[PDB]
Amino acid sequence: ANVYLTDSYLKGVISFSECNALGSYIFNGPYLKNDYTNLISRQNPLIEHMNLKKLNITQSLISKYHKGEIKLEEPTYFQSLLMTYKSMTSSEQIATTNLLKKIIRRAIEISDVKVYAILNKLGLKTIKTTLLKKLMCSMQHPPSWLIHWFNLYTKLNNILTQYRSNEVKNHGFTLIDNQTLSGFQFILNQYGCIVYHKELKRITVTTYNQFLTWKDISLSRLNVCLITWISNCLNTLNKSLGLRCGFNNVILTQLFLYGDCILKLFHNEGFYIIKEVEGFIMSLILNITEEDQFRKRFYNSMLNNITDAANKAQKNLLSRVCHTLLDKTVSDNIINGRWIILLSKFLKLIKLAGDNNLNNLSELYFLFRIFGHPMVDERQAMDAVKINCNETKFYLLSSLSMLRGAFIYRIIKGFVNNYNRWPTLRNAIVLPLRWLTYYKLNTYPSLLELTERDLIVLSGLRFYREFRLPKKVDLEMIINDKAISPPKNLIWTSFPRNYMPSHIQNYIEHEKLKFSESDKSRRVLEYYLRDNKFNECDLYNCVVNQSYLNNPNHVVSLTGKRMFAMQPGMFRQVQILAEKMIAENILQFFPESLNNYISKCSIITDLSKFNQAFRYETSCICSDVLDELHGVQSLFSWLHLTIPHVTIICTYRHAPPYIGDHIVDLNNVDEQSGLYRYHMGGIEGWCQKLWTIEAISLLDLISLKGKFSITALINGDNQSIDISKPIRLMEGQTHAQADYLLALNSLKLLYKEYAGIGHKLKGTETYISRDMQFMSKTIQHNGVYYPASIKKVLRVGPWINTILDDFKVSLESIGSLTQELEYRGESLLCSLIFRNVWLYNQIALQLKNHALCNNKLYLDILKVLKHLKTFFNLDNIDTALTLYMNLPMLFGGGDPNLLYRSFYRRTPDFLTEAIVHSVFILSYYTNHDLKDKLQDLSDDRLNKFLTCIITFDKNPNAEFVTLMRDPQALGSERQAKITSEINRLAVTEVLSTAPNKIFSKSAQHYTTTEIDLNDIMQNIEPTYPHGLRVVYESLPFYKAEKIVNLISGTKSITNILEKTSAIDLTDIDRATEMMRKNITLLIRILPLDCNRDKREILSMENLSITELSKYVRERSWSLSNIVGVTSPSIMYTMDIKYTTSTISSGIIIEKYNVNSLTRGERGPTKPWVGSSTQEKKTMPVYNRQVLTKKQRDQIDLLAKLDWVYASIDNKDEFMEELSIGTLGLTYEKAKKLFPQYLSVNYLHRLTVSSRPCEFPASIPAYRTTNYHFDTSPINRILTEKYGDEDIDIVFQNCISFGLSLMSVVEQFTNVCPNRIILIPKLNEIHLMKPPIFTGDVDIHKLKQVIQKQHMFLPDKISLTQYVELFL
Amino acid sequence: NITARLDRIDEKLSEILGMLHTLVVASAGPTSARDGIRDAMIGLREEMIEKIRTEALMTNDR
Amino acid sequence: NDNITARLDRIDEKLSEILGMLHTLVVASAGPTSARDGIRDAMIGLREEMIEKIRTEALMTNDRLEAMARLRNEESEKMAKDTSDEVSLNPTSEKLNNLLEGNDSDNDLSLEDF
Amino acid sequence: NDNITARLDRIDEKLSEILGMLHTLVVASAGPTSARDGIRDAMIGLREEMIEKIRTEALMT
Amino acid sequence: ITARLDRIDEKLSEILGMLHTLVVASAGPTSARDGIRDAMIGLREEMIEKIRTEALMTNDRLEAMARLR
Ligand SMILES: COc1cc(C(=O)NC[C@](O)(c2cc(C(C)(C)O)c(F)c(-c3ccc(F)cc3)n2)C(F)(F)F)cc2cc(C)nnc12
Repeated sequence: ANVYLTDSYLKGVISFSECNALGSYIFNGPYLKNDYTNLISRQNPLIEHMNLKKLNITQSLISKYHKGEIKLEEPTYFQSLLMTYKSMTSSEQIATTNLLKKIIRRAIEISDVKVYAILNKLGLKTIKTTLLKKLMCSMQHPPSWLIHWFNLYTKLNNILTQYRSNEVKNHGFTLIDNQTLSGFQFILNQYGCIVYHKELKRITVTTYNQFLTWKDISLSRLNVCLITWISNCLNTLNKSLGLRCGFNNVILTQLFLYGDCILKLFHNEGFYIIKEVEGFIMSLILNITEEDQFRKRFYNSMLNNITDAANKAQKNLLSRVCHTLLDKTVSDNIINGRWIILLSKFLKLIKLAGDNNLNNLSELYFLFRIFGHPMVDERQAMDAVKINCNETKFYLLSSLSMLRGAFIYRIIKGFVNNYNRWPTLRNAIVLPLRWLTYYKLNTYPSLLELTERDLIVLSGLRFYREFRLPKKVDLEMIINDKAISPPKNLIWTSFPRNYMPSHIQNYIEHEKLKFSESDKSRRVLEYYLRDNKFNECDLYNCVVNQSYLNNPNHVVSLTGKRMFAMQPGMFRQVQILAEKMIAENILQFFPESLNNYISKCSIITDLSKFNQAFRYETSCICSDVLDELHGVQSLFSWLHLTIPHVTIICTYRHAPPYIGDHIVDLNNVDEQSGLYRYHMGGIEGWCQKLWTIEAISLLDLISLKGKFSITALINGDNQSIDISKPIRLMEGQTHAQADYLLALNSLKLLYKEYAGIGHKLKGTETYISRDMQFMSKTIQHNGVYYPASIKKVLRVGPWINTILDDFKVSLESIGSLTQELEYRGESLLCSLIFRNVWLYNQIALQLKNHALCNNKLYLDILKVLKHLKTFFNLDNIDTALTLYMNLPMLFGGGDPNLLYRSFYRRTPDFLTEAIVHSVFILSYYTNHDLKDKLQDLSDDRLNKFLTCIITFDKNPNAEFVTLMRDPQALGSERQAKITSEINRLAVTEVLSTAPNKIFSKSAQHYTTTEIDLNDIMQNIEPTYPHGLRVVYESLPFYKAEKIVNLISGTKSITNILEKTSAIDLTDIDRATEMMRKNITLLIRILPLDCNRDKREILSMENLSITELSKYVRERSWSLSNIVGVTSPSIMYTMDIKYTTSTISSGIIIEKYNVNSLTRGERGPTKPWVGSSTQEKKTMPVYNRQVLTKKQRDQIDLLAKLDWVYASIDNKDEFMEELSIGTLGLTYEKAKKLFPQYLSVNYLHRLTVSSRPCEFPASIPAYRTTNYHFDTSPINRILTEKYGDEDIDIVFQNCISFGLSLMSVVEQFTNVCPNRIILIPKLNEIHLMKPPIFTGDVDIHKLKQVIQKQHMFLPDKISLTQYVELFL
Repeated sequence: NITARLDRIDEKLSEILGMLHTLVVASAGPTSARDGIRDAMIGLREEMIEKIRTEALMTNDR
Repeated sequence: NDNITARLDRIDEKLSEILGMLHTLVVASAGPTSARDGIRDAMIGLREEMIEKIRTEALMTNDRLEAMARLRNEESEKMAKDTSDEVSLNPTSEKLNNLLEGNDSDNDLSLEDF
Repeated sequence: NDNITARLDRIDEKLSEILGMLHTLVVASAGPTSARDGIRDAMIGLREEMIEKIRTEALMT
Repeated sequence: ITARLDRIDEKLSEILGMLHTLVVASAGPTSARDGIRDAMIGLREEMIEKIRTEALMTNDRLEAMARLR
């Protein structure tokens, strides 16, 4: 009564242990490694494995193996063979070639619609566009390499598609085939993948994920080849149309093939060699941007890194396949050291591809995904770190003291700067005198006047509580969709029953009876949903009484997903809280956590293995300060005080430890590979923020000792340290030398100081540069950004990033991903064509092979296309599809990337943009000139469309809550439904039965709460959806909703508490109908009768789209007046001129860069980031630190309501109920905390999650520096018309649009215009003044919402908390 | 000059206090937690004390 | 009356000796016992005492030689190389660089024979 | 004078803190079961003492 | 009595003695350990009194705020 839908893309990892377990069983001997995994899988095999082994085909292959007819290989061997699959028949070559030609042709025919509209709208003027006719001529004959990768992808995709379809239909189904991919016989199961190559007499065994990976590899390589091809074709026509990079696909295929050769010679470990190639590329880049001393140093280090890795790979490979069935698969080229020849060739190819061009070199970063992923040896990874974590460290006390001092120094500096005061000290007496003066005066010395002695002195300080912990748990931070390690005693439940000793199996059954359902959940969400003893203060209480220390249930579980660590909920909650408290209260003090010559250099450090180097003595010396600041002990030191006392175990399903007889207690299990104790902290991902701020404190100590300035930035697991030191330049010394010497002197100090805290750095982890930043994987040279855009779209394909193969979601995903080629790659047309290729495949080719819906969705799109054919009087279905894929998804169309996104990133009004988009798209068919005002043509296709948009049967339903949830929602079934809305009922139906009362109570009242909430602002006339949003956010139902929205995004909602991975049919059917209804939405929106034949088709004469949009929104909700949402489409309202007008009357954008092309160059002007004007408000003076973040946010929300709804005639009762309900304070008291807004008009200032805070141009920031804008001419015209009152057109978008389109023009013309003038359509621009919110608020219903969802309220402000605010 | 000498003395004592306090904090490691003496070494903080006050003021109904 | 001055000098000497020890004091991290059956505390002793424990392998550490050189505030050979003015190539890297320099197709590699 | 006295008074409290920390370190550095249990039990008694003092103050009225 | 500073000398002697006592503790095993833990002052009571003093000082601040309710 359920189905199992498997992944179509790799989402997890390729388990070494799984592959080994399966292969070892099948061939009755060690496969990838001789360890416990291969021993146990043979002794007591899994059913899933037995099923594969017992197949008649498998038995035949096994016999051939044992008879010595065929040889066993590692999957990497096959990866190469698959990727080199050239065994295509003429019919295969023709069929695939014709398919590819068709897809390319269609993608261009599709892009033609937008390109036409854009060129027409700009005025730059089956295919109408001259540009694309030329392109089609070039792309009518795909290269053999593209076909090669396309074919392979297609075949692997077909293999998986057949499997996935059949698995849904028949659980346990195994796909056995040898026809789809000639020469290769596959046996596919979600529990394994056996591949046999007949002609070569070779067999390999891997897992499902490896198969997915092979497909993902062919797809990634396909996308690289495809993008490259498109880019090259575009660049051939016009150097500005394609990507900045330019690759020879011949080199790219050789790189791919050589990389596979490396993986073929170096089995699994060969990935180490590939990994180090990043250094090679970085070196090639540095060889361009750096000075001789800096580039030489890096280069040599880089080569050593690669060769050392290669030698390591050889050592590990040879030692691994020593006693395994793969001992005879080692190439003589490894033994003879010939692999170095293969390597030199591979690297040369990379250098050739780079072609000393930073544009190519940055893009080549795709090479680290293009080869797939290594099999993860979970046990080896465990052992690899064990050695660093059982290690004893030694420190000088002065080292530790100075570091603690530096930490405190920063805390004090932070407090003095942020709260205008020192932290309270419980031992101020430790300070000498100079420091007492600083304390008394609430000041601090700069580092330049600070000494090491002083840091030691500061290290002696102790504090009184300055901050507060939340008393109630924020379920948003705690509830997630991840797995949770079971309690220590139930750790064995993580392994297959057959892999456990009989004593363990019996003990598991006995132990389960001693644990709660929340303990046995194995999942985070379920952990909490099943907790029938849960209360809001459990975490607070546990923290205060340190219930997590010496806790017998504590265990650390590792899985391959870089060795993801899990611990039982109790501990997870503490780990999360400690990080959250740092994030909200502490990081505010660490903003970077987010002579005749001054020498400068930069030290770039990989901190990924830094975590392992931390010890209680080095980290908790600082975390103890945080403990004091929060008045809590052991909260921020929880890790080092707990981890050493627990066993660290690899819990991957197929990687069990060997357990001695009668040993049940994990802590009494013999240490072994993949299992050990006494891990002295350093668990990656835990206490990450703590370690980050500790690193900063160390850097301050370094800058002090080295007598130089540090401007550091830390991001994730790496940091960039910019060092500046004024020196007396020596005779004969140049700047480059001074900088190099600085780097060396500073590097030596840095290494010493890090070593001084137990962290040993390596030349493999740390490197130096002069003045260039390559941090965050963004290459910037001389201020110019050199993107790696291809890397971001490698995985674009049919059912990408979607659940249950949700069609609309995958379209949006393709849209979003391919957008990167335009936003970073700076190629509108390349992104468009590439996008259309995959959207086409997704809708036209793959839609008919849906895993769950078969061809139902396809049949529905056909109905839509037939419908469109009739509605728009089109010639055929192919045309109907061409149109469909260009229509807004908002209207049930297939276009995930509205045209406005090509010019600016954010809009406050999607409806208006969707309408304009459709107008622009339809002009393709109606031949309407977009350079003119809309006028009635003999072709009424557009008027029919617009008529259908505005004319419809009104059907409002729960309009206020819908707007609260989504202020831009339309209602009356005029928009596609989303999973969040469709599944919300299913979620509440499940939650209402949860053991955990907090959730079940909320869920049970969910419907009534929604109703009460709807009928809350229903009496306010000038409805302001963003105002409603604030009201909503200020209420506890908001948090309740977030939990529901979290859950609603999963699969098999109805089986959440059923402890199964199976997908309920109920969910399959609901999702099916959901998708079908959304596909046919376009039919419902555009009826053939125009919603009434007695309704004259809308005339466009003097028609304002802005007004139309407003009307539609109001009609759809049956509201008299909706304000603050409707906004003119800048793309529609601005008429673009490329000349000097008699009167400017518009925005003038000028090119300051002297060159005809600006792409790839930085100019003299400041970068444009949109930047919405902030809120102008007076902040009341009080001790903010007395409040938690959550209650401060609540105060800020109420202040916003006080601001916006100041005009409601029930304001006082409204604010009083809210204040008492959510804070506990009276309005008069709360008002003293509320920011006082000095801004009269909130309509363009109010900050809500529903409104963009920035309106950036659809262009790299560096590229905006080449342009200057002048909005004066237009400001004057607008001032004279609106009398200095606000208007509904966004200022930032007006500018952003101009900047982006100037780039777009360059792309299409190969000439960047000297100036662009944007002349607005004044009839599209309306006065936007703040409304008078007449009408009252339903206080009764307000109270009801607060009460019903009381369990989601934030901490209230107690009298003891309130009084402290004003001391 | 007596005050000047005392100030140098005071600074050295401050430096000593710094070193020793860091030492105390570093010393109160995982093993101090194991034996239940970490709080003794570091000191009690407000929230632990508030819990104590709460218990003290509510041992029964008072 | 120079008796007060003399007393203050004695005070300074004691403070100097106390600081002398503290600035020459080394803290060993808490860690696993030999034959790992528990965790020893973060023993604290003087620089020389900790160095001898490292030298004689009384405490379990990996980079025995570096830990000693570091606590002695001396520059080790490894540190000198890692932070050298010029980075040398490993023999394998020398060969690779020799192959990389000179695109004369000297690789002479046959992939078809793999 | 008063400036000298004030400095001497501050020195005395610093010395007290130094000895306090050293007592903590010297006592903690001794980790037999008896010493450690003695410390833990003393802390239990400490909690109880604070409770009784707090209860007492709460009964002034 | 300016010469009262002799009390500092007295305390510094104890302080240095305690510092020595602390560091020599690591020399116990295999060398200066005839039984388990040799004779030392062992005045945990002083540690406890410092804890009591500090904990109550903190308690006084907490009450000082409760007093405002
Ligand atoms: C941040 O979010 C928003 C901003 C704006 C916005 O920026 N409105 C323009 C503004 O009111 C103005 C006044 C004058 C007046 C008439 C007062 O002079 C102007 F002229 C101009 C102006 C125009 C274009 C141009 F090229 C130069 C100037 N802009 C502004 F004040 F907010 F900017 C409108 C929104 C509408 C909605 C529905 N949601 N969010 C909005």
